[PDB]
Amino acid sequence: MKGRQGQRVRLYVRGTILGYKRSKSNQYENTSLLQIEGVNTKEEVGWYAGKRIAYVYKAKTKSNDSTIRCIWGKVTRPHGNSGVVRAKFRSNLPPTSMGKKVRV
Amino acid sequence: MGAFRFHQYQVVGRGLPTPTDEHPKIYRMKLWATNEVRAKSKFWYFLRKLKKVKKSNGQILAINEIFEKNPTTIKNYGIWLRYQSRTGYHNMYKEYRDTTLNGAVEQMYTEMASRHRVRFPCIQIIKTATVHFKLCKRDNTKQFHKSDIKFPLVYRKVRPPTRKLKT
Amino acid sequence: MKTILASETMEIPEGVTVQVAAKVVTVEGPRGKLTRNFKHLNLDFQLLEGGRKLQVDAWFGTRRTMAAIRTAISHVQNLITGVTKGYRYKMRFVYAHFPINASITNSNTAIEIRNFLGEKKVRKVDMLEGVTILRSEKVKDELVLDGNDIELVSRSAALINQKCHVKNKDIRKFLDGIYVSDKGTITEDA
Amino acid sequence: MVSGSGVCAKRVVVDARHHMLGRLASIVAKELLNGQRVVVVRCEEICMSGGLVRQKMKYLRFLRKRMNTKPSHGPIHFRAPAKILWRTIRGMIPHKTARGEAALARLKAYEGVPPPYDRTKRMVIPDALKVLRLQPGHRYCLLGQLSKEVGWNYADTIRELEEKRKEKAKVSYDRRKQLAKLRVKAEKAAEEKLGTQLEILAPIKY
Amino acid sequence: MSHRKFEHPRHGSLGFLPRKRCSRHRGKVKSFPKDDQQKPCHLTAFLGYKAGMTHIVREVEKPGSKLHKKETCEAVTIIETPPLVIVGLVAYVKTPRGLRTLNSVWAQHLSEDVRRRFYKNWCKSKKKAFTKYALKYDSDAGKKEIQLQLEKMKKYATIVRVIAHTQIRKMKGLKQKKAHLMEIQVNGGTIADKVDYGYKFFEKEVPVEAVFQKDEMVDIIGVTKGKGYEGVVTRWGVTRLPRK
Amino acid sequence: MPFKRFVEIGRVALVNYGKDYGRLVVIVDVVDQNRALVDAPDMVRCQINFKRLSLTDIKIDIKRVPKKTTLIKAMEEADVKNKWENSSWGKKLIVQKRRASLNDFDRFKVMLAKIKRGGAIRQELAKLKKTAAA
RNA sequence: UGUUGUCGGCCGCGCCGGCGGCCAAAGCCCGGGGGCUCCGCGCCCCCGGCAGCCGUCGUCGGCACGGCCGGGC
RNA sequence: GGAUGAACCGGAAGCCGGGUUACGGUGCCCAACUGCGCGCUAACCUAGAACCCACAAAGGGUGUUGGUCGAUUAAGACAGCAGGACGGUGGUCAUGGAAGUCGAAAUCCGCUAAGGAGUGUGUAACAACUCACCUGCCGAAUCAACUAGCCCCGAAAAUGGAUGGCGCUGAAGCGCGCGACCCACACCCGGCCAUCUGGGCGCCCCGAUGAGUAGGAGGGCGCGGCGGCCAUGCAA
RNA sequence: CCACAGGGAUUACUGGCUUGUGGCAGCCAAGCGUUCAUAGCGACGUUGCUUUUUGAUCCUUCGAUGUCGGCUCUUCCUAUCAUUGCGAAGCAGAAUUCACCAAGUGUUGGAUUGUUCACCCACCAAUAGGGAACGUGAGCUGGGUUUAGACCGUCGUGAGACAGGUUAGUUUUACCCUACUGAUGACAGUGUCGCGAUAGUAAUUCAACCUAGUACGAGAGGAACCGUUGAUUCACACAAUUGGU
RNA sequence: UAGCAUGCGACGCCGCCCGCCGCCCGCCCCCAGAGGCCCGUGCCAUUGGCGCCGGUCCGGCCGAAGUGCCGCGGUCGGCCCAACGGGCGGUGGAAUCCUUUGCAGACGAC
Repeated sequence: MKGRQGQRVRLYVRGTILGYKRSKSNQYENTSLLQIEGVNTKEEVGWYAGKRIAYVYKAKTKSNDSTIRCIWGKVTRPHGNSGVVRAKFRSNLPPTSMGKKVRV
Repeated sequence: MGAFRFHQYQVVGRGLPTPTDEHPKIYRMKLWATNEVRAKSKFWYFLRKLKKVKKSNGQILAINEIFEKNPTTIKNYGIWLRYQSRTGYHNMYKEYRDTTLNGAVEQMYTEMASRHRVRFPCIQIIKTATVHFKLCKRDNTKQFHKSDIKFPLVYRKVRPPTRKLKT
Repeated sequence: MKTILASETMEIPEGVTVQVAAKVVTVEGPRGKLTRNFKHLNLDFQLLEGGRKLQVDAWFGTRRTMAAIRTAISHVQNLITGVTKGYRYKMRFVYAHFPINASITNSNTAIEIRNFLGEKKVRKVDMLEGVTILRSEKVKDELVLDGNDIELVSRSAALINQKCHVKNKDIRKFLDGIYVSDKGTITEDA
Repeated sequence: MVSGSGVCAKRVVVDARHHMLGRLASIVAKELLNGQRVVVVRCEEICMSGGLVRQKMKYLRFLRKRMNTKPSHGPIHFRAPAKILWRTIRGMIPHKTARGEAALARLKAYEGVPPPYDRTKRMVIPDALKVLRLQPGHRYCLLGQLSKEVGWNYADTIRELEEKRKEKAKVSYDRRKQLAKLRVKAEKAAEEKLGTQLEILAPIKY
Repeated sequence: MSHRKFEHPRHGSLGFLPRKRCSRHRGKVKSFPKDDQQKPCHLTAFLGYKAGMTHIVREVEKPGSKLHKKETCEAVTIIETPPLVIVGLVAYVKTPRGLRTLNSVWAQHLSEDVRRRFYKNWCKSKKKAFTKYALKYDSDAGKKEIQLQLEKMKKYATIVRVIAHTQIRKMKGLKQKKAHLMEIQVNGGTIADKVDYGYKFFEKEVPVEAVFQKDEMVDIIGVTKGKGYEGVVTRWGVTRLPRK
Repeated sequence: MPFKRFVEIGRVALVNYGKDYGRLVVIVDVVDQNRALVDAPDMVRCQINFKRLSLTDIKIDIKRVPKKTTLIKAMEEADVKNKWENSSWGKKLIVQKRRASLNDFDRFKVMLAKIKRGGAIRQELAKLKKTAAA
């Protein structure tokens, strides 16, 4: 049909953001450090390089900023390789938007 | 079978009623459904349709299903049928090729929907009738399958089968 | 939707060879060559031993597919007949007061009609394929158009007749032209 | 399932040959929004499903609309297949916002090949056409069959398509003749290949 | 209706619009006659300057109507058309972005003509020895560079065009001394022969007599007289409005 | 594609998904032109309407009609077809599976070492090219 | 003053397993009879012993993770 | 949520935080499925609960699918092609004239294996050819009729094209089932503000409900001069 | 003769809704057309579409939407009057009659009347209809309507009144924004020559000759295609000539 | 007819430039009906003996621009800063105005 070869692709999947570092004086850009709870398999991190993490910016749920901004980054590289990974965000995030569950 | 299609529910019952020498007398009318949730409802359509009762002047004794009846295996079901389209309900006598009682409903719901146009509110059918393979009368898919059982023709359309990849 | 389908096979006659490549078929016999493309749904077109059998087959069928297969078989029969036996349409000039003078320009392969209905401007249209026109004048009556390819011969025949149409008054009134007198044809010795 | 065309950190070349125009545009708009810099190549060879007359009327209602009503300045209509694809992208992206306009400006559509992007173009995960006009399934129309009925840029584009295809066919034919030679001396030196203790556990993982 | 009523063709054309300043003072052709005749002896255009108008008597020709055979007046524009220097051969490529020039081969002699070409054209009015135009290479080092350019050009099949200019000091009535630069396409037979003839035509001047025959049908291209700014009646041909 | 659909035996088919979580199957009983019963020797039988389950090239040697014992016998006769199956056409998954098993120490040293040698082979291969070349 | 590990509470998650409900049963092997098709294959149905394992209700049993908030022995 | 939208849907809101959901939605714009099993449509139908807002009728349609019933079939059909039809008697009426063939009786049989007082073409009228029935060639289904779906048709308007847009077509339409997901301030959960339940020592604590114009009822902030108390001021 | 407070809580009035009325269409087809439902004509009945007449409503404005008609100037629709290509005929030619596709270009000049509308006259290929706030007053015009003066008729005791007629009876503003027409005009390594994504549209129609006093036709009359000439209308341009200044 | 502000080409190219490099300071962050250093000290990192890749001299093919790649013979090298830049430094090779006018023109422009 689809000719399943395929690959797999599944949404799962939650993770948490450890903390986002926005630094300058003027040489560095920005870092975000990410922890998926268990997930991607050593094979499925490795085969890949290239996770998109899309997190909805959903009311969470006092009155939140409910906006039509869903943000999706890309995972650069493991640093943590059997767990934790480095990530970057391209728009830049919401407020202190550290914490909130990360998903694909 | 996996995520239903319509297991027929054998409801034996009553009609439990009054201090007069009367009482209602016995029925099944054997109805195809998904478990009790359809039954309860199924009875009020049977009770409105045939006898007129109430809701309360139907009482239900027990329910028995049917458990893989057919063993996977086969018949091309004759169905006597009602479809609601551009007015009320019109009769149809459909005899179609299928697997089973699970499949017959869907092939009817899809053919009453496409073929007959039917949209939601609709209730089901009147009956479903096994028949023998040589007997199956009218028309296209089933006639070919009847011929396949004959055989020669299990072994015809392998003749596309084995003719996608190549020999 | 569905329904279902099967193979049809045609014997090739001894005076005809066939060769198939891609979905183009070439049919060749002593009246000449004919090359046509049979692209269609789920449907393959092949020569099962050249000099034996042309096969058309498909693994999928419906009322539309069966119509296309029926057109395809008529086209191949038509090709087989054209390469051994030829096609002819035979066509007659009619003029009811003004002599119409029709002839062939072999260079720029075309048939040109002068003094059509008193028209100063010559009417011409080509000849498609290696179709041949003979004008066997006599009074200046009979035109015979012969070829292997029916499609291209017929377009050429239809075109000569088409060349004469006038639509401006009176379907009844003006019969000046060249009209198809055949359909077309047998083959032959003599 | 995994989308096998999609992310690369930088690439981005897309083959449009007998791909479905709105399906290809949808992934391209998503890659552009992600911050990719997208080059669609072979825009003349891209396909749209549907019967020619009904595709021809849609564009034609724009062509009568090209004329009037008049300041000048736009509403505007592009005759040619890359620019038809660019018109498709400038509806796919939210086309009133700086994030969308900045995504639009990261797209290029090129007709034939530009002068050489000889890193291969890649197919989009089943974007491609054959079936999506289904066998039959009525007509399809190529953008280079649409734009012959709408005009140049097309016409030059299909003449440059022709030359770029003819020369790269010739250059392919001989590079393949040397590649086959290299393959045959490579396979014999894997048939041979010296020995193992560790080494043949890897080809027991093909 | 609505209105009204008594309805008119609309004054002054829309294919002749924008009614606006032309970008440069000297006309520019966007397309040419087709290659259907002799090689690039056929330069596809020539230039002159309009002197005025005069008038002619001719022995005519036609025969269908009443007045015939015989003497007639017909009206004439005189142009001074001095011989014009085809300076260089410009090599245009077909690309799917339009034509692109590749390189240009130059004669040994434009030399007041390029100083005039640097007068609006470029700017500042030519007094003590300036603007500058580059000098030729060492001769046959530069001719082999040029003939290596000819090789690429005459293998890849360039749509041949000519840079030419009017050597204006051959006119008198513009008392002016300045050259006017133009792009003229060269049209003819086969493309290699067309490059060869264009080469043999830049290494010496061309007169009117080598591009147009007497009687020949010529399209003439110019820029109209300027008025300045106007209202609608004398700019689009609309009515005056009447009451006293 | 509308494809292969049918009604015959011998033709192995491979999965375009379901529950199970497996799976490869061959069609035992044939039961119009949509519905068919697919089974396997060491796999569960199912009757599906299965457009979108596609059949592979390699075909196994049986005739029409199979109950369970008969099917088993056929499988025994064949086998070999499963190997083609481990490899190739549909089929593939045992060579792939050999892939997935590998992000693991012992497994990682077997890999550097395939690599290390692979290099020695590149170097020999390269020397050969140099002698061939000029 | 900022951060990170955690113990306790709350909620989410996926996966595995058992028993009873449909007197359990698809089942298969063994054994007996009937029918259709009467061109024979093949199809069907029923009954006893028996590997076997099924889709669904209910219920219980086992694990591993995350988020948020706080600091009974 | 519905493109926008006083009154449609979800929902009734203190503030915040997190979790899960409702309505509705999951090709891109836009988070989240280019989801599964099946079937219909190719018109760009068509992306639509409701709306002045989203039109489409009477009537028609061998488009296509599907259901059914009757009759006809290898005691050979339906169609096509080909082939057989003497005589009573140029059928009785009527009328210039029917005489097979204006109109109207009447439709039998000898002689026969088949062979109707005839199906359409004729000349003023007279002039021939085919055909009922029967047969061959061919070989398999045919015909009649009800019912239903979608589509098609009916279908013309004013500055410029859209179902919100790109715009799809074995779907990104439609219907019948189904799986997983998304998504509010809702609901839960955590911490906290009023009133009230009250409780306990001028103060602390437990739990519930708690948008708001007109507006009632009540606590408080600020202005300016006065008095008693109580200070501040060479930097007010 | 007016004045004041207000109201779009309520009219005239433009707009919006409706669409009975109006315009146009489909269906059915009694019937008429010598015979013939469907060359044409076509009732009753019936379903619609438009929104451009009229009516209805009272949503919008009464701290103000300038009136009718006209003119000029831009643009559009199609239910097409002509022109192109068509089909039918009760199409012999031939004038035509009805209808199909089709909005590119055309669709005029005058006499009465303020008129719109309409009547009339010669023209013409034909002198189509319908929208754009009844397009068009920060353009014009100002004849009607619709102030204050006055007459007549009718009504009223009278002031005064009439969808009754008549003579006279005013047209403000220096453009901030926006719109377009037209001229300027930075960034970028420079001027110039260019390309051409794309944006505007240019040619319309007639008469006559060749053919031919032919075809077709009892006759009377009376065609076509190209091939030729010229001119109506529109566009661009120049100014030797002729004409103005 | 208009049209480099489609964010283009070419031609012609110049009171100090710029061609080629030492040393330092900011921005993004493979090809592909499976594949992609011999002896050593040393926790490291540094740091030393000694076939396959990376700039190079010299040239060709898509290239017709922008733009790239791939080879006969050797040299600096291995088993941070590409696309941009911003300098401390070495070695080495024009136009507006003006004045008078117009084919041009309200000014500006031409």
